[PDB]
This record gives sequence, structure tokens and C-alpha cells, in this order.
Amino acid sequence: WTATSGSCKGRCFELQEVGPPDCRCDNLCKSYSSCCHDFDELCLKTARGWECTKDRCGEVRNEENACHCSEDCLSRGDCCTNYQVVCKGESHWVDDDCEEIKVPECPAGFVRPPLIIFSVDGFRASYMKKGSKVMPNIEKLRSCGTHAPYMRPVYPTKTFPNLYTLATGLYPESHGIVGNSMYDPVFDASFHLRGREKFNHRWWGGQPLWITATKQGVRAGTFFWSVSIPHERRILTILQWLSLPDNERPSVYAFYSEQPDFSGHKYGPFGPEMTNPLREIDKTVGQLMDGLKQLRLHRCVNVIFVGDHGMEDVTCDRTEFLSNYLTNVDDITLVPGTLGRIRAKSINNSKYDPKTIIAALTCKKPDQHFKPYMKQHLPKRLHYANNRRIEDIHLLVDRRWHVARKPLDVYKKCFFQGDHGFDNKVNSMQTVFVGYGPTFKYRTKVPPFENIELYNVMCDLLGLKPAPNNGTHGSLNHLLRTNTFRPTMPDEVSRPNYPGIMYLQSEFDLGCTCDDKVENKLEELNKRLHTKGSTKERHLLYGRPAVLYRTSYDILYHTDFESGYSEIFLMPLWTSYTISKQAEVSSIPEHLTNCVRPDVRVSPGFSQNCLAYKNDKQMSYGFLFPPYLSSSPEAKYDAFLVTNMVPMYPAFKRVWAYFQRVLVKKYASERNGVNVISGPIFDYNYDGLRDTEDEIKQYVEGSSIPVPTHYYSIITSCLDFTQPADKCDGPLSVSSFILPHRPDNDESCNSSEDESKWVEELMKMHTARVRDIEHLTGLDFYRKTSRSYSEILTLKTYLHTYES
Ligand SMILES: *[C@@H]1O[C@H](CO)[C@@H](O[C@@H]2O[C@H](CO)[C@@H](O[C@@H]3O[C@H](CO[C@H]4O[C@H](CO[C@H]5O[C@H](CO)[C@@H](O)[C@H](O)[C@@H]5O)[C@@H](O)[C@H](O[C@H]5O[C@H](CO)[C@@H](O)[C@H](O)[C@@H]5O[C@H]5O[C@H](CO)[C@@H](O)[C@H](O)[C@@H]5O)[C@@H]4O)[C@@H](O)[C@H](O[C@H]4O[C@H](CO)[C@@H](O)[C@H](O)[C@@H]4O[C@H]4O[C@H](CO)[C@@H](O)[C@H](O)[C@@H]4O)[C@@H]3O)[C@H](O)[C@H]2NC(C)=O)[C@H](O)[C@H]1NC(C)=O
Ligand SMILES: CSc1ccc(C(=O)c2c(Cl)cc(Cl)cc2Cl)cc1Cc1ccc(=O)[nH]n1
Ligand SMILES: [Ca+2]
Ligand SMILES: [Cl-]
Ligand SMILES: [K+]
Ligand SMILES: [Zn+2]
Repeated sequence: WTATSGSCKGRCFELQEVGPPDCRCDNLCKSYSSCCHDFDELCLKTARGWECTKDRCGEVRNEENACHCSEDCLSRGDCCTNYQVVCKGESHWVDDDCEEIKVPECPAGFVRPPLIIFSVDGFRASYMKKGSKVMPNIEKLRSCGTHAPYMRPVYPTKTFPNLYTLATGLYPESHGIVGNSMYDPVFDASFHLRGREKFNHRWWGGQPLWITATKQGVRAGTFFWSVSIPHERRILTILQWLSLPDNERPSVYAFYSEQPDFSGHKYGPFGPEMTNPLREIDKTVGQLMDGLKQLRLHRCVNVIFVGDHGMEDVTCDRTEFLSNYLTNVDDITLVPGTLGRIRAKSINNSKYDPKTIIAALTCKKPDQHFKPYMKQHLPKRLHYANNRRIEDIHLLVDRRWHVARKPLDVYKKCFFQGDHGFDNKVNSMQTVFVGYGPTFKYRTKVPPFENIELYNVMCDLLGLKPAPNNGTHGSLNHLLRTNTFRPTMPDEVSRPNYPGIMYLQSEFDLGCTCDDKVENKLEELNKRLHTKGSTKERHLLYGRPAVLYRTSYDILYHTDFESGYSEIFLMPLWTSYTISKQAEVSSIPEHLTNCVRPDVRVSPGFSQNCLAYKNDKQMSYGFLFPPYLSSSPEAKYDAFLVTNMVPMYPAFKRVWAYFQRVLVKKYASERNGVNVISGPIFDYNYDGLRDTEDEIKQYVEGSSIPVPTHYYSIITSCLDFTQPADKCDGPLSVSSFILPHRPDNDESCNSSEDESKWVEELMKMHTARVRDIEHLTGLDFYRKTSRSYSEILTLKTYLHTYES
């Protein structure tokens, strides 16, 4: 109960939330059902509309009006946005040529340029070009400011998870807003777009920008707008707050639009009905820019025009029904739509079996427009596992499709022609970024980047120190005219040993055999030089990766490759090698098929052994530097060292071998040489961070050899591919992946065919950023290059998406 009988007189859109049951006049009151009796009358005036006309100029002030054309309105902070255009012969912002904003041009009392986040729901990236004719204000922002061709949302590509990511720099798995709809098993509560539950603070983790600012003495406008407050009233409230006295004025503001999303759902992303909502968004941008020009703030404020996700064509008849696949369909709860999440209908039911559910959903129809996953097997790039509100069973739905439990759910629980939510690499889910202002660059295009990076940049823009987040601070420095944040490489924590030859062969009892006793003053000196790192400049092109945690490891040099060998994990943390465009593929000689050789640099005690592999009927082994790519038959012996060996399921060995035998060589051909860094990853608790030794859940039978959950590779070349990778003067080009190390290939429905019909497809699905690899390994790459550190950070956040 609210004593809703107090008044909003004087307090319209007050910035501090008053405590109950003293009635409210802020933005959230409509939704809390707690507005004072007179809120509508005083605070949501509409009389005379939103525009000045000739006959209103120099009028006598009438307080009932929605906005004002009286002579006193500039001082009072409440003119209609077009006031000066109509009554003072001024021009609209959009009709002024753009001029570089070299320095902030702010009124006295502004301690820093304000930041305005103009946020648009469902604004697909291609609207910038396709809708350009009807969006002149937005097109001016875009061409005069800094813009990306598109911005990558987070998964799922829904509204709430993406807005809260914008505000916190965090993956949904970390901030808690894992879907537009969610069920928490501990709260026994469901969170929904509609209703009151969403307002409880227990759902909302991390630290959003308005709180970061408040805690560091920067005041903030509301980010949440009530649906029922019209857009012209949100613009006018922002411009009013901007006329408050210096001690009361916020430095950060947000404007939110439910369009074009709302129409996109009804009409599809390019329906003819979509032209008008783009015109309307444009007009709102013109209002804000006209209002800012009135207050002399249009060369002082930094504006961000940003979307939360795009919009795809999705209709009723493109629905897959779980009832066509399962028979026990009434035992599950499905969160339906452009993604699937499945859990038991009852927790008091012990019969429920995820393995049986997954099995009934895998490769059952030729055309199947979804693919089931245990959450921990989803591509690592989606970062969508480490939260109790994310169900163990996930369905990645094909773009343009929906998943539903039963047909009754679709005709009784067509209406819609668009939707979003799909994998965040899908073109049609991409969205927009433009920054315009004194702190942004002038007329600059930047590469596509992810929305998890903006929190750091908005903190920079406001002189704030960011709460810890998943952005890579520095990676967007190239957006900004003037920096504030100077990144530095993390310090190496463990330094390597460099062992020489310390062990005689007979000290090893590893149960290994090799046919290698088939053996000069010229090339006895050479192989000794190789073992001391003579070729190391060739194979380690960017310096050794730094180990950022406490551990014990050895650098091992060879003719063809270099490695960092973990004495703790009994295998390399990283193996580095260069394959030039000219290099040849050869095969494993018959006599060397089961060859594994003890490494005289590394004790028996810190080595793997062949016997464990013999005994483990599930687990075989592969090599990190491939024998196939040896530079000489003599160099090929180095690849069979026990220290180059790693545990691999035979199912996995199919993928791995195809990558090593066919794809490295193809990439080296196409890219003019490639450098490859490969290694294992341990993430048993699926938190996207490297596992400590005591977190490992699986070992090769009867040994201390831990089993990787994933295998990575980082493949680097020269962006100017007329230069060879090993002699590149300028910017680098990278693609990487993190392959799940799985004992079957159930993920790939064509896996019974030749590897050439399915392996590359899998590897594309599991494309990764270097930065994802870094979190997963505790390593830091590219420490010695000629590139600036900012550029290197951009490079480490790059994701190769394989879309067209
Ligand atoms: C993406 O970026 C983020 C942010 O950097 C990374 O996420 C961070 O990861 C850290 C390492 O895993 C993790 O550290 C934990 O945190 C434990 C403390 O937990 C609470 O406190 C957090 C701080 O809030 C305050 O922040 C500022 C200062 O920064 C203050 O001024 C304010 O006062 C703030 O309140 C808070 O963030 C955190 O929020 C989570 O939980 C909330 C409610 O439950 C949710 O609403 C919210 O969404 C967060 O939930 C996420 O994270 C949790 C795990 O924290 C996860 O389970 C969820 O699914 C979800 O993903 C909490 O409220 C701290 O106690 C931990 O310490 C243990 O381990 C260390 C190891 O060194 C030991 O030394 C230590 O003693 C302790 O061990 C003990 O406990 C063990 C397990 O409980 C037990 O086994 C053992 O025996 C011991 O008893 C540890 O430091 C951060 O909390 C986490 N932050 C967030 C927001 O997620 C993330 O990794 C990045 N992702 C990638 C891929 O890189
Ligand atoms: C830059 S606009 C922006 C940024 C972040 C957030 C939020 O984090 C948020 C909050 Cl604070 C409360 C709730 Cl219930 C849900 C969300 Cl997603 C909200 C908005 C705007 C908005 C969103 C939806 C809406 O109805 N009204 N306004
Ligand atoms: Ca982990
Ligand atoms: Cl959802
Ligand atoms: K075996
Ligand atoms: Zn939507």
C-alpha cells in the first residue's frame, strides 16, 4: 500500500527515489503502481503537442503546455525542441555542415562533457545503409562521428541480456540476465518481460554504469524508462535535467526506444511497414540534437547511438516441435523460441534423464533446424554456461526458425513475422554503433567490435574507473580522440626453465617404443644448435607467451617447433610453429607409426607414458606439432617425443588429424604462411577460466595425465598477405578456435562421411577470440611484436565469424 495522496508539485522526474509509502514521481512509479495522484497532470503534460508553430512564438507562458515557445523558455529549460528554428530563424542540427569537434565546447560549470546513450531496440546493422534515405539525422551522426559497420551483441541476442551487458560490460552468464524469460532453481521464481518479478534486485548482478558513476561522485539520469512515457517526453526530461544547476545536473543520461524492434516483430525486419518507425527514430534523434543546439551543448555532449540486437524473418510455419521427437514430452519444461532451454517438469522426479533427452534430439531428421547441447559443450565463444539459471540442456536454433514444445503452444498458449535471440555470430542479429562528440574521432570507421567492450569506454568517457568486467580495456582506444586509459601487459608470474640433456634413455620406463636407432660432423653441430633455439626466430614470431600463474614449466626447442612444457600437467601448455606457403606435407613412415620417444631433457617423473594409453581403452593420443609437417625425415623424430604428446579420444583424433594434415597447409597457402600456436585447455567447471590442478575430473586411466576438455589453435599471418607470415612489417591477421575434446562426433550429423564434408564446419562453429583462449589458459600472447599494445588488444578481441 502507498499513501499515493502526497504530490508531484515541483518533483517531476525527480532523480532520487523517495522511500515508501511516501508517493513517487520518478520513472519507475508507473511500474510500481506508486505515482502520486497528480503525476499524470503535472508530469505528463501533452497540451499543444511537441512542436512550436509561428503563432506560438513569444507567447505568454501557459504551464499546462507540453513544451513552451515563450521568451522565458530557454532560461527555464523547457522550450519545444524546435523553438529556435521556428521563433529565432535558427537551422535544424541536421542541416548544418559538420565541423570537427577538436575540443569540448561547453558552457561554464560543465566539469566534463556529458554522455548520452541513445539506445534503440532491434536496430539491425544493415538499416544504416538500407534505411539511409529516411534517416538523415542518424546518417549525419554516423558519417561525422566514429562508427563501426556493425556491433556484435551477446548471446542470447534478446533485449534484456543485451541492455544489461551494455550497462555492466559482463556476459549474461556473469550478470544473471540470461534470457528475456528465466527460471531460477534456487529462488523457485520465474522472471518475465511482463510483471513485477523483474524489478527485484536479486536478479541483477555485476555493477551497472549508473552505480559505478554514483559511487565515484558522477551523478546519473534514470536508465529505465516506463513504456507509457512517450519519446518526446523522455527527450524533454533529458534536456531539462541538462539545465539543472551544476551541483544537481547528472553527467550520464540514457534514452531508450522500443522501436524498431516492436514493429520488426510484427512485420519482419524489412517489411514495408518498417519505413515509418525508422523515420520516427530519426525524428527523435533530430529533436535531441536540436534541443542540445539550443542549450549550446551540441559540441559538448558525447552521444552514443547503439542497438541491442538485430531482427530476423521468423514465421509460425518455421517451427520445430519437440513432440515430433520425444514421446515423454510432458515430463519437460521448454523455454521456447529462437533458442531452446529444457529442464525437468518436476525436481522430485529422479527418473528424468538428460542423456536420453539429448539422444532423442540428435540428428533425427535430415532437415533438423535445431541442435541439442549440454550447456558445457556449447561453443566457448558464447560464454553461456556458468549460471544456475541456464538449463543443462540447450538448443541452438537455426536462423529463421523457432522451437516449440507442442503444436498447442503455438496456436493456443500467424501473429509475428520477425524475431531475434539466435547465435550472436548470425548477420541478421548484428546491430549498430555510432559515437559522436569531442571525445570520439572525426569521420572515422572502426572495425566491428562486441558490445561487452562499451562499459570500459563509457567509464573512460566519464573519467570513471570501471568495475571488473569482460571487456578488454584498451581494445577500443582507437574509437577515441583523447584516451585516459593506457593499457600495459600483465607481468609474467612464472619464468621457464631451459633444460639441457639430463637423462639417459635407460632411465625411462614408459612402456614406449620407437624404431629410431637407424643413425656426422656437419649436422651433429646443427641439431645441437636447434635444441638450443637457433631456429627459434622462425617458429616463435611474437615472443614466448607469458604464463600468468604460479607453475613449473620448461621451454623446449626443436628444428620445427618450440614448446612450453608443463611439469604439472605433463604436457605442453603451448606449442608454436610456422608453416610457410612453400612447406610440404609428408606422411608418417610405416616404421614410425606407433613411435613415441622419451625426451632426455625431461625426467621420467614429469613425462607421460605409453602404458597408460595402452590400458585406457577409451583414450588414445595425438601430437601438438604434427609429424606431417616436419621439415626433414630427420626432423620428423622430434615430433614423436613424449613431450609433444597429448591425450585424445579416437573420435577427436579424426578432427585433429584432418586439421593438421589438410587445413594448416591450406591456410598457409591462402594466407602466405601461417604461424600456429596450439595446446590443451582444462575447464571442467565450465567457467571459461583455466582450471587449477585440483579441479581436473578426468585422467588417462591409472595415471596422473589430465584429460583436456578442449584443444585450441591460434593461427596468425600478415594482414598484407603479399608479405610472408615470417617477414611481416605491419598489422597481423588472426583466426583461432577452441575445439571441444569429445569422445564422439554426435555434434556433427555428417560425421560418418569424409572429414572434408564436416570437420571445417565444426571448426567454424567453434571459432574463438585470442582473449577467450587467454582466460582459458592463463597465458598472454603477442608479447613481442612491433605493433602498439592497443592494436594488439584489438587483435586479441577479434573473432573470425565465417559469415558473408
Ligand atoms: C567476466 O568478468 C567477471 C567479473 O570480473 C568475472 O567474474 C568474476 O569471477 C571471479 C572468479 O571466479 C569471482 O570471484 C569470486 O567471487 C566470490 C565473491 O562473490 C560475491 O562478490 C562479488 C563482489 O561484489 C562487489 O564488488 C565490488 C568490488 O568489486 C564491491 O565494492 C561491492 O560491495 C560489490 O557487492 C560479486 O560480483 C559476486 O556476484 C555473483 O553472485 C551474485 C549473487 O550470488 C550474482 O547476482 C552475480 O550475477 C554473480 O554471479 C556470477 O558469479 C558467481 C561466482 O561469484 C557464479 O557462481 C554465478 O553463476 C555468476 O556467473 C558475489 O556476490 C568470492 O567469494 C570467490 O572467492 C573464492 O575463491 C577464491 C579463489 O582464489 C578463494 O581465494 C576464496 O577464498 C574463495 O574460496 C571459498 O569459496 C569457494 C567457492 O565458493 C569454496 O570452494 C572454498 O572452499 C572457499 O570457502 C571469488 O573471488 C567474481 O565474483 C566474479 N564476478 C562476477 C560478477 O561474476 C568472470 O570470470 C569473467 N568471465 C570470463 C570468461 O573471463
Ligand atoms: C540505455 S537504455 C537501458 C539500459 C539498461 C537497462 C537495464 O539495465 C534495465 C533496467 Cl535498469 C530495468 C529493467 Cl526492468 C530492465 C532493464 Cl534491461 C534499461 C534501459 C532502458 C529500458 C529498458 C527496458 C524498458 O522497459 N525501459 N527502459
Ligand atoms: Ca574453469
Ligand atoms: Cl529467453
Ligand atoms: K587407448
Ligand atoms: Zn524483440
